[PDB]
Amino acid sequence: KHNMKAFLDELKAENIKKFLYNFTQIPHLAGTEQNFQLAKQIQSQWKEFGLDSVELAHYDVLLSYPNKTHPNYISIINEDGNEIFNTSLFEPPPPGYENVSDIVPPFSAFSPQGMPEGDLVYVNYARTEDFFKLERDMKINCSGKIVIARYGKVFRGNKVKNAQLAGAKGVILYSDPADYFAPGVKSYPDGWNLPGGGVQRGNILNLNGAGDPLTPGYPANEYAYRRGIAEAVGLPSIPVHPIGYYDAQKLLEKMGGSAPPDSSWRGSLKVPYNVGPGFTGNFSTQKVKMHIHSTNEVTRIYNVIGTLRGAVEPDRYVILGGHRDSWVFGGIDPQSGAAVVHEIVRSFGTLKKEGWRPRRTILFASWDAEEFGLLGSTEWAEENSRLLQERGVAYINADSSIEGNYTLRVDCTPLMYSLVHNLTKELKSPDEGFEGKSLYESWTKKSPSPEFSGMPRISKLGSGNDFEVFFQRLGIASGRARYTKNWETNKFSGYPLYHSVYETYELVEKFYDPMFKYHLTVAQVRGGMVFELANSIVLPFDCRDYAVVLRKYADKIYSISMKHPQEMKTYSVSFDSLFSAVKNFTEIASKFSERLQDFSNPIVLRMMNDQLMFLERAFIDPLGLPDRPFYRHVIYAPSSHNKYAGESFPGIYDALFDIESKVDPSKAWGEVKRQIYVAAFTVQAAAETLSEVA
Amino acid sequence: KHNMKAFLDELKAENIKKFLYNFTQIPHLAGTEQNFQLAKQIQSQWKEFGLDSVELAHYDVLLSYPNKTHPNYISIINEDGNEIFNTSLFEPPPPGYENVSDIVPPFSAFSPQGMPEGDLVYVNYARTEDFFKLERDMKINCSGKIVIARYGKVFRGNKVKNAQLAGAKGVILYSDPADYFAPGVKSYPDGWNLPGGGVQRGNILNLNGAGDPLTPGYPANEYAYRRGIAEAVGLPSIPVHPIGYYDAQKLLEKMGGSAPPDSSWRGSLKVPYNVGPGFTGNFSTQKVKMHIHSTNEVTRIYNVIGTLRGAVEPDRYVILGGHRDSWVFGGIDPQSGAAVVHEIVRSFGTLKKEGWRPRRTILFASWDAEEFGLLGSTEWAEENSRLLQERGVAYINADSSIEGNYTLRVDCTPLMYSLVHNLTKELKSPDEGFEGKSLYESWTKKSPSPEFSGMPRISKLGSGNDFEVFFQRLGIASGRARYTKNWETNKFSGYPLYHSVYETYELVEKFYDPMFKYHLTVAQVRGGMVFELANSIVLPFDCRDYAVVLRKYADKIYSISMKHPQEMKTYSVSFDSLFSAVKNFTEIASKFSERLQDFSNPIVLRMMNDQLMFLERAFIDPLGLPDRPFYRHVIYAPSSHNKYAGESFPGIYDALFDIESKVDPSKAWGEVKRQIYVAAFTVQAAAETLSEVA
Ligand SMILES: *[C@@H]1O[C@H](CO)[C@@H](O[C@@H]2O[C@H](CO)[C@@H](O[C@@H]3O[C@H](CO)[C@@H](O)[C@H](O[C@H]4O[C@H](CO)[C@@H](O)[C@H](O)[C@@H]4O)[C@@H]3O)[C@H](O)[C@H]2NC(C)=O)[C@H](O)[C@H]1NC(C)=O
Ligand SMILES: *[C@@H]1O[C@H](CO)[C@@H](O[C@@H]2O[C@H](CO)[C@@H](O[C@@H]3O[C@H](CO)[C@@H](O)[C@H](O[C@H]4O[C@H](CO)[C@@H](O)[C@H](O)[C@@H]4O)[C@@H]3O)[C@H](O)[C@H]2NC(C)=O)[C@H](O)[C@H]1NC(C)=O
Ligand SMILES: O=C(O)CC[C@H](NC(=O)N[C@@H](CCCC(=O)Nc1ccc(F)nc1)C(=O)O)C(=O)O
Ligand SMILES: O=C(O)CC[C@H](NC(=O)N[C@@H](CCCC(=O)Nc1ccc(F)nc1)C(=O)O)C(=O)O
Ligand SMILES: *[C@@H]1O[C@H](CO)[C@@H](O[C@@H]2O[C@H](CO)[C@@H](O)[C@H](O)[C@H]2NC(C)=O)[C@H](O)[C@H]1NC(C)=O
Ligand SMILES: *[C@@H]1O[C@H](CO)[C@@H](O[C@@H]2O[C@H](CO)[C@@H](O)[C@H](O)[C@H]2NC(C)=O)[C@H](O)[C@H]1NC(C)=O
Ligand SMILES: *[C@@H]1O[C@H](CO)[C@@H](O[C@@H]2O[C@H](CO)[C@@H](O)[C@H](O)[C@H]2NC(C)=O)[C@H](O)[C@H]1NC(C)=O
Ligand SMILES: *[C@@H]1O[C@H](CO)[C@@H](O[C@@H]2O[C@H](CO)[C@@H](O)[C@H](O)[C@H]2NC(C)=O)[C@H](O)[C@H]1NC(C)=O
Ligand SMILES: *[C@@H]1O[C@H](CO)[C@@H](O)[C@H](O)[C@H]1NC(C)=O
Ligand SMILES: *[C@@H]1O[C@H](CO)[C@@H](O)[C@H](O)[C@H]1NC(C)=O
Ligand SMILES: *[C@@H]1O[C@H](CO)[C@@H](O)[C@H](O)[C@H]1NC(C)=O
Ligand SMILES: *[C@@H]1O[C@H](CO)[C@@H](O)[C@H](O)[C@H]1NC(C)=O
Ligand SMILES: *[C@@H]1O[C@H](CO)[C@@H](O)[C@H](O)[C@H]1NC(C)=O
Ligand SMILES: *[C@@H]1O[C@H](CO)[C@@H](O)[C@H](O)[C@H]1NC(C)=O
Ligand SMILES: *[C@@H]1O[C@H](CO)[C@@H](O)[C@H](O)[C@H]1NC(C)=O
Ligand SMILES: *[C@@H]1O[C@H](CO)[C@@H](O)[C@H](O)[C@H]1NC(C)=O
Ligand SMILES: [Ca+2]
Ligand SMILES: [Ca+2]
Ligand SMILES: [Cl-]
Ligand SMILES: [Cl-]
Ligand SMILES: [Cl-]
Ligand SMILES: [Cl-]
Ligand SMILES: [Zn+2]
Ligand SMILES: [Zn+2]
Ligand SMILES: [Zn+2]
Ligand SMILES: [Zn+2]
Repeated sequence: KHNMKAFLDELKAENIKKFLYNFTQIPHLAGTEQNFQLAKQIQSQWKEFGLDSVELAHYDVLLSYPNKTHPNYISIINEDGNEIFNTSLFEPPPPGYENVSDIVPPFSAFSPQGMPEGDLVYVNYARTEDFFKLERDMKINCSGKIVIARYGKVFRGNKVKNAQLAGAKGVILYSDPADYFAPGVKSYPDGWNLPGGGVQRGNILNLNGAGDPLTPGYPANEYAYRRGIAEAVGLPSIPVHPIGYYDAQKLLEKMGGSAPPDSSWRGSLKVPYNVGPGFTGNFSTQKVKMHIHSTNEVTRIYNVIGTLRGAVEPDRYVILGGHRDSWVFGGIDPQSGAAVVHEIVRSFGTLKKEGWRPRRTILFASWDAEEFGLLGSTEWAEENSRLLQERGVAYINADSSIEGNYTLRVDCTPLMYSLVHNLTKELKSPDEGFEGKSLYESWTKKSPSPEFSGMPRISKLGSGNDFEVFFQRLGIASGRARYTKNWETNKFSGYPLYHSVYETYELVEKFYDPMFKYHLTVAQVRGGMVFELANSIVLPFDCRDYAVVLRKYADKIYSISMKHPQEMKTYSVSFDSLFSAVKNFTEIASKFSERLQDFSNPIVLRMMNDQLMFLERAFIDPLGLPDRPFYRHVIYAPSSHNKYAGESFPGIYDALFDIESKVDPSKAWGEVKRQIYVAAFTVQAAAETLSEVA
Repeated sequence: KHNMKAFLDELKAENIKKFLYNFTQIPHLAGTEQNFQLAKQIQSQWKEFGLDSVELAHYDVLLSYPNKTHPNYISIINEDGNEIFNTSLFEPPPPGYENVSDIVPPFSAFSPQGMPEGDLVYVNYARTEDFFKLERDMKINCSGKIVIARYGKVFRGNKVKNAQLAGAKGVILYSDPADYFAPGVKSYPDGWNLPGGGVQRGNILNLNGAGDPLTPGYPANEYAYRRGIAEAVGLPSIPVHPIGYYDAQKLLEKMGGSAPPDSSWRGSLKVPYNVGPGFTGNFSTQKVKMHIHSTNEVTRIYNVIGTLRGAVEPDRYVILGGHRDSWVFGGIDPQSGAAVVHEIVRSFGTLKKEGWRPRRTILFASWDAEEFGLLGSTEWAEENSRLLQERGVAYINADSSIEGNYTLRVDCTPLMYSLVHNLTKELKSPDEGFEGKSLYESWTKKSPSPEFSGMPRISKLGSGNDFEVFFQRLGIASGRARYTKNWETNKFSGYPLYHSVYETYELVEKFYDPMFKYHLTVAQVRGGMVFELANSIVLPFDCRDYAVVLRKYADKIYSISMKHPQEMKTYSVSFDSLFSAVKNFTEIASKFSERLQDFSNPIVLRMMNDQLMFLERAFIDPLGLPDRPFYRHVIYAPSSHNKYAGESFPGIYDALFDIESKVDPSKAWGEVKRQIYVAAFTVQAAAETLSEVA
């Protein structure tokens, strides 16, 4: 039989291991020759594996690179302008790789050039509320200061935007051991911790879904018209640079001015964590100077696009996509995910060669330049937008397969909750102590739902990965899954060696997954979800699950508003229309489910499968959210304060945020009411797509 | 047999006549009780005629009305402030109607209130090029003047916008006999001409597709959030009022200052047509004073929505829509069209009762408040946007069935050209001298195509009617058809009695169509087009016709650019990408047509019917055109200078218009190139929706 079980059994741990080793011996930075060569290897192998067609799709996009002969660094300088302390020019390379060339040194992609000099202010994680504490309560003015902030909690791009709007003239980012050094474990290469010389790379853009900074709305093809740099989307206006904790201790240990406001501002180094501004009396005439000479450059990138044509609905598309570009070797991010995708293509190709074909079309993607702002996925989607919105069933992401070895993590649309519950009950737990049990049972036990006893936690989608264009711009049902840690020690960050030269094959094979059994389980989850979406006669979405979370999100946003009872009275602020819409959605979804259970007729089928496919699409507003025209989904957007986190009823949440500080309350409460109207209307209009059609 | 011929034969001239008489005995102004009563009569009769369901859909929208106890008028005033001349307060009512109440007096809907006094400037038709002549060549400054302009050539809304941007402080509109009095024919009631006391009503908004001024993007339902008047879309900022030619002769005959620049500025009255400013020496101290006291008011409106459910594809919608609201009796506009729709519902209902059903769903609409800015259609479409864009096959408009008795007029998407050719070859000509010939033969003979010998003229869609939201916002294939005049005498205007109290049942029965045979022919064209769209197994669109007009539009816009050869060299302006895209569209459409001819398989069918339905949809850009976000179609928008006329490649046309006057040529030619890119990309993306799907 050619069924899901044949698909699942053909997947092997040992194949994933081999592919990961093959993908991680040299660096594969976006825009470099070595990343083009790997694209040409993936294309050739997906053809040999059996896919019907495999194409490169190339774009010319804005990327960012250090100057090889004029290196980036930071200094303490004295009254004479002598540089008495210099940060490192490179991470000490790991054992056996000390001769690999073309390792890009640590830098903040898209930093402007500059050499600003000034006094230091310490701003904790540089979150919105850190800057509120500094300015409103401690009365400390960051204007014309250089700010130093610790990585963690929120996306680094939001930190840079916050610092810019507080008047900073530069930003220094560092990895504190409190957030990237787990108690009791050793530093690479003898453990999975971050050493004092290790540094986190990453881009610092605020794109809000735009894609290539020069071509918002349209693909960066051969004849494209480009904005000038001055009108580019999302570039920072002050220089920025990342450092490790040995270097950071040298910048922090002389800090003066005010004491830290409380123990949530203190990391683990042996320094007071004074906020500043500037250094204590003996050193008060010394200063910090940045030297940044990175350049922005239009550079060609290459996506790989494989097609397995459907036997019955070739015009319905189920997409499995993840990126291939890495900061250096990409041992976890992204090659642990790309090796899993490779094995998934190989198993579907095995079945194809014995004569099987899925019911719907499957598209397989190896995205480029994800690390520089989700550019390869966003440009391809802009090119193919009309095809994706009338034919796109679902999108399953496939970046890192592990960030821990404790239990499963799923983030997805409510439409996939029931699918994920049923598949995981059918899979074996790889966990010690759960031999012979289901993945559902071990996951449910280690990560209980906050709401329903006997069910596992499934989170909302945020952003900071390649599903953003599919879900929050086009409104295609999306999900992601990987193995994760128990969020007990460093509960405010990813893994210690994230975006560092120490992220290697050896990191994974020695410390995360020596038997490759967590990788195999994640391949069965991603692959199994794609198999069902592409082969089930009725699409495996349950509209009633959307009805339940919409009631939760409405209770939550009403609760935030009800902290302001006097203003809700004065400006006649009512949530009645939103609760009415959610009630109608609940009742219409219930009746739709009954009909879906009673019906030999392929039109009624294809009509009802189209109602399921177009339900995620119904939550899209073609006018977008305020000042973020590429965030079009009215239920879910990335938090305005943290691109990694999801926010529910984002238009209303943002109208209410910090509303007590607004100068014209009548105007601000007017905009709350406008956002209530838009949300109620949109929920009611989505419910009506599930009514009988005529 | 239940086929198109049974449908067509059940239609009767005598039924249309009866319905027109029934719809035109009292006034049916939007927002009034009498228009609600007629909606309740239409709903009840469409039910009795057999439709499966018939509903009212109501909205609360901004309308505009004169003050009953404080009438609008204009004066000449002397140095003392004595009013020595007053314009009429009402049109002399026609024979037999001199006791009908509730006839709204002539007014410009949505005029602000005011009593400005000043000197007159005469501005011909108030077109863009009239104001260019005045300011650039004659050096006449309209700032702080009252302008008087003759109706004709362009939509009155564009005249008001042009006058406002030239600094006018009020606008007077009049009907000149040169444009509304046909040589050799008598004045109502002894002929179809406009008398000296007759006046054209109409709105003067610049909505650019928004719908209700207070609720752009969203339906004006019970809980809607409304903008304040100051942020409303499209309201004029200076007072405006319409007058007849007896009153106009009194305002024009004393005009002084410069002579008219040439004979295209002179109408037919016995006056010099001096441009001004102000009156000649004896009267040079007299002035013109307006008195305007109309008020804007949120008022309830009612659409009627009838449904005939499809037997095989109930989730595919073919819409027949026209408005019901009138300025006074609506003898031509709109009831000659609404009576035709009534008879069409009755014939489809006859077939339904003998047990027939169309293959696809048919939706029948009686729109409200079209006369106040296409408000009823636009609000319903905003409410139902998600349903219309995934399920909408086509939209057939149905306002006035006649504006003459000479030959047929069709304006439609290229996708319907072949459909219209084949149907008209099957219908009988009602024209004298063509007895026993086809409608195709008589139409082709009286209105030859400018391009192809042996074919009739079919025009592009413009705007100023209820198809605007369906076609230029949502991208649903649209068309319209009616009987028209030979454009020999008044070739720059509709019919003489347009929007006047003289537009009566008697106007039609005595002078336009005494046997109702032109009405019956227009019912067979509209009805026949709806029958085919709803019942043909393969949708009756030919993608190759789009390929041919796209080459025409590209040649045309290139020709406009090539008037500036030196700038095209200096800024590297190339149309190569657009011509490339059009070539690809031609070749892909040709191969698609072959496949559509070779294929027992309903999926391949439904896949190919969806490619045909979504092809018009592919021309939509979700970012809209510059500053006109509700004009989203990249091939067709309403002219920026005249809402009635269509423009092709509108983004490029507007970037090029008057470009030699722009101060920064580099920036202006940069925007031309951006628009070339958007058009090329969009044409290529539309072609690719017709490629094989996988
Ligand atoms: C959820 O689903 C229900 C459908 O079961 C839907 O109920 C609708 O509520 C609206 C109110 O928004 C009702 O609208 C009324 O329609 C009648 C005519 O049938 C009108 O007469 C009413 O207007 C008068 O009353 C108003 C209320 O005080 C006055 O302020 C106004 O000036 C008028 O005098 C009113 O427009 C509608 O009838 C029901 N539909 C039903 C019961 O079928 C509800 O709206 C849905 N929720 C959302 C968010 O859409
Ligand atoms: C109409 O249809 C045709 C398809 O039949 C389509 O042709 C495509 O044209 C583009 C040019 O826009 C070609 O793109 C090239 O791709 C190759 C790789 O296959 C690249 O090496 C090329 O880049 C180099 O050359 C450029 C040109 O001078 C340099 O400026 C550049 O820096 C690079 O060195 C280039 O990107 C593409 O191959 C064809 N596709 C084919 C033939 O299949 C055409 O684009 C369509 N028209 C529109 C408007 O879409
Ligand atoms: O430009 C972008 O949108 C993201 C590019 C890139 N994307 C990623 O690296 N994404 C990783 C992020 C993993 C690390 C992480 O989850 N950190 C984290 C920290 C705090 C918090 F609240 N949430 C997540 C992923 O999705 O697996 C980046 O974040 O620099
Ligand atoms: O608000 C709007 O968009 C239009 C509302 C209303 N619509 C109409 O009356 N439409 C008529 C217009 C018929 C008269 C006409 O065609 N005049 C005309 C004059 C000059 C020119 F170039 N084109 C058309 C129709 O489409 O049958 C109006 O124009 O005031
Ligand atoms: C990763 O695997 C690929 C595929 O096996 C290797 O590329 C092949 O190398 C052999 C020997 O040089 C050649 O015969 C083929 O032409 C290559 N095939 C391709 C590119 O598809 C590649 O060398 C391996 N890389 C590492 C680092 O082990
Ligand atoms: C997940 O599994 C459950 C339990 O088998 C499925 O729900 C059943 O579906 C069948 C067939 O439609 C019904 O007749 C049963 O009554 C359902 N049981 C229920 C709702 O408790 C559910 O549909 C599956 N979800 C998917 C495939 O998305
Ligand atoms: C137009 O036709 C309608 C329908 O025949 C007339 O309305 C009907 O009038 C009769 C007699 O008063 C009543 O019995 C019905 O209740 C009405 N039906 C409706 C409203 O559906 C209407 O009076 C005619 N109008 C004119 C001006 O002749
Ligand atoms: C309009 O009528 C023409 C002529 O009958 C149709 O074109 C023919 O269609 C048949 C059936 O598909 C083909 O086998 C013929 O070869 C076609 N003749 C041609 C193209 O000259 C045309 O399809 C009709 N248009 C419609 C229905 O939209
Ligand atoms: C890199 O740095 C040197 C200065 O030491 C400079 O001359 C060269 O132009 C730079 N390269 C760039 C900006 O790409
Ligand atoms: C830091 O680097 C600069 C430039 O290369 C140099 O002048 C200075 O001596 C260095 N300082 C130290 C302490 O190494
Ligand atoms: C912060 O500093 C600058 C002056 O250098 C000033 O423009 C800004 O208003 C200051 N804000 C304060 C002191 O709150
Ligand atoms: C792997 O699992 C063990 C068992 O709890 C744990 O102690 C170890 O820290 C895990 N490795 C990583 C990298 O989390
Ligand atoms: C109509 O006009 C009179 C003035 O003569 C005024 O009192 C009344 O308020 C007006 N009605 C309005 C503005 O609706
Ligand atoms: C015009 O109307 C005003 C106000 O009703 C009046 O004072 C004046 O006498 C009128 N003029 C003429 C010539 O009728
Ligand atoms: C038109 O008149 C006003 C002065 O009353 C002035 O502001 C404007 O610039 C003038 N334009 C001319 C004279 O060209
Ligand atoms: C009706 O047709 C006749 C025949 O040419 C024409 O002379 C007459 O003017 C027409 N009526 C109208 C209203 O155009
Ligand atoms: Ca782009
Ligand atoms: Ca609206
Ligand atoms: Cl992922
Ligand atoms: Cl992190
Ligand atoms: Cl019409
Ligand atoms: Cl007109
Ligand atoms: Zn990644
Ligand atoms: Zn990453
Ligand atoms: Zn009309
Ligand atoms: Zn009209």
